[PDB]
Amino acid sequence: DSISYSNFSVAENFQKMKDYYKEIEKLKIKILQLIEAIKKYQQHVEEL
Amino acid sequence: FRLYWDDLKRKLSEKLDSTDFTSTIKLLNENSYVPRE
Repeated sequence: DSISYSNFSVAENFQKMKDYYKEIEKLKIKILQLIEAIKKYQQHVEEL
Repeated sequence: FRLYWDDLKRKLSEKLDSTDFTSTIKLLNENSYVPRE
């Protein structure tokens, strides 16, 4: 009966952890495209 | 006969002495009633 009580709050904790992992995926995309930008940038300043 | 005040006081203590509220508070927290908007 006590685990049956605890489910109600545990579900919200797991939900928020899922949300933060979605944020981590978006920041992984951003860090990838920014690093690719910096690589082409050093190619640019090497051209200058 | 009639009943006066002190009879009602001691009778409420006698009848209220027996019952247990703990199961009912446990029953109103059952999986059949736990979210209540």
